[PDB]
Amino acid sequence: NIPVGYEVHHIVPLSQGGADSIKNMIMLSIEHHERVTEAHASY
Amino acid sequence: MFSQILIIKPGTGISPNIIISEDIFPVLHSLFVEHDKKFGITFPAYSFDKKGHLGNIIEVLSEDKEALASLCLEEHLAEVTDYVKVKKEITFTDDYVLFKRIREENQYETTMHIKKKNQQIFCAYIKVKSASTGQSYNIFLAPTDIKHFSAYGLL
Amino acid sequence: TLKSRPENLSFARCLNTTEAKFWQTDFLKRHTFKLPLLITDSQSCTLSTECDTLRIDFGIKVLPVKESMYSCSDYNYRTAIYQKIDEYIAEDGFLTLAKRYVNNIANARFLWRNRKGAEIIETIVTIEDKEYPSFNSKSFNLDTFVEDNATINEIAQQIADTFAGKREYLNIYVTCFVKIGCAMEVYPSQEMTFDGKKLFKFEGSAGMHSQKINNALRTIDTWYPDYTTYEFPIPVENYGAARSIGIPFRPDTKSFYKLIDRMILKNEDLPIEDKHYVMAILIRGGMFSKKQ
Amino acid sequence: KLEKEIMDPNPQKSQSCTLSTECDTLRIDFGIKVLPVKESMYSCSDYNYRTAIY
Repeated sequence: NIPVGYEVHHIVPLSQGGADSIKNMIMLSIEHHERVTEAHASY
Repeated sequence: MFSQILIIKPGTGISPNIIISEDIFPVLHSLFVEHDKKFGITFPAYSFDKKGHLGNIIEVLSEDKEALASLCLEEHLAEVTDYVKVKKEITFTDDYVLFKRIREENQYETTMHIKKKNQQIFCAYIKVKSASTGQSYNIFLAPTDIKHFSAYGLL
Repeated sequence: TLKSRPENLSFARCLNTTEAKFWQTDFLKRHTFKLPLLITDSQSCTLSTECDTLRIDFGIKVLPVKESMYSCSDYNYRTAIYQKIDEYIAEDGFLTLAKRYVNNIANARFLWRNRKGAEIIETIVTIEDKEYPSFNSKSFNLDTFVEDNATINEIAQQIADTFAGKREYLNIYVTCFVKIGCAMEVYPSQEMTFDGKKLFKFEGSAGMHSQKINNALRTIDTWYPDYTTYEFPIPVENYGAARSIGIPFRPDTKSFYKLIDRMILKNEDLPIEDKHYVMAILIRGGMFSKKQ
Repeated sequence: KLEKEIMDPNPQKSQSCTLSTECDTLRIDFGIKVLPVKESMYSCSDYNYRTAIY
């Protein structure tokens, strides 16, 4: 099961160029995933 | 084995959870050590499991139709008469749901695996300050059917 | 004669509330003594040891309802609103709504979480120079509406005359005293951080927003389709939304948007129950305009 | 759209202006400069039209 409190994060975004591959994913916490998906929002 | 009607009124400013957790539940804590054998605690309308309020009516049931008069909740909750209204009646109550104290694990530092199990309970959360040492944390509830409460009113 | 609302229909408030400022008081020495209740850094705002009472000072501005419509792109719609309001001025002189507003002063619902935990809460209402007799708020319940009390009827008749047009302005100044005890919390109003619970600070003190206090006076609605099932006053919103629960009391047929379109467009006399709600949305204000 | 929005709140940024507790009046200070009407034609591409207006 996907660990509760963690989302697969495509390290390089799948909008700003990235591969749907085992390399381009790290199972970060939902807090830090929200931080990173907001940091890349403001670029 | 009957029950009394305690309604937390809808509206009133202050939320129902705060009113229960600040007025009614310490009164129950200080009035079930007198009761020895706890009498009972059913919240009708515990709602669903994705979400879920404890409700708007708390029905305290007992294992006797006379012990309800002994811990006279009426006139002990006359300071919340604009918030909680105590009807004066009792009808034989096995047509309820028992309530349990799912524990909710502790924090990481208290001593990963925390949040795996912590994500179940943390979704009723009636707060309790301690008559003892003092550290305060919500106690959590559930619907269960085991029939014949021990400490606060849970099984 | 009409077929739509205009593209610019805005109303202005007829019941303007000040912001609240808090104080620390001692109930025996209360009419001669007033210290501030600065905010103590989350944010807690707890009274000092000596004082026991919380002075809540705020005022209300009362304006006419006819002279309170900013934009109306069609004169037919303006004439229709003015005639409908002349009907309510005829039937009942905004007396029911006025008594209900003075009751939510009398019940002290402007104290939201400050009401519980006090033996005595008195509320003095001053109009001009006449200090009207004090109000025992811990005798009124927040689900009932007294119509027999005489100070309430006097204040409501002046509010009614002003809301009609027999008076221009009625400046009502209301002070309250809350004996919540000593070293206990006072719970002021919370600011909306957009970026911790930083609370309100008005002039180097603590207090509540005017928006909250005016919600508290607006809890006068007992006309919803479901007053039997649920029996509590709801703040009078358009799509009537008690946020104590999640139940849309007026979700469609008895919403203001589909009520004002049946007293003016498909011109239909309505019962007096919903008429109070329409001319109590017209006291709250809002832009009630249609696209096209 | 009403079905899933009616019980959704609406945070809104705004600004307002209120007096203090110790003050009861608003003081407005403004000035007006009055100028002649004939001496107030910035441009006219026909002197006959300027003469007609004068």
